[PDB]
Amino acid sequence: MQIFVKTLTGKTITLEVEPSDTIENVKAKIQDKEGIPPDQQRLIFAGKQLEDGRTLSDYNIQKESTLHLVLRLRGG
Amino acid sequence: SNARRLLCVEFASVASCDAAVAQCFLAENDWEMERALNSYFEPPV
Ligand SMILES: [K+]
Ligand SMILES: [Mg+2]
Ligand SMILES: [Mg+2]
Repeated sequence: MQIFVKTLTGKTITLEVEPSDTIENVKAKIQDKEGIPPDQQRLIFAGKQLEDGRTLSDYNIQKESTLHLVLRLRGG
Repeated sequence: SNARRLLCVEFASVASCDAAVAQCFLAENDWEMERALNSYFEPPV
């Protein structure tokens, strides 16, 4: 199935996933696409930050869902 | 400002929160949206 990840830097990332994908798996797919290290990534769905170890199915994330990507910042 | 109102809309979309809450997180983070969202998702512990 397809889900979308919207970044705050103007990209919508189109991913292929399964309900059984873990959040870590999704972050790895984002790294594949955009080069963003997983440790920087905060993935958000329906206003909540998604936790490593859970799956998309744990969060009831269905086909064509949009997730948001917020990056952790350094230097501030 | 128009620009700040747009930031509030975007913050509230990501956080799925009320506009007033978004505005205060933004203002308290110097109107820096990614910083404000980091604060929102990892508050003081
Ligand atoms: K929320
Ligand atoms: Mg497929
Ligand atoms: Mg890779």
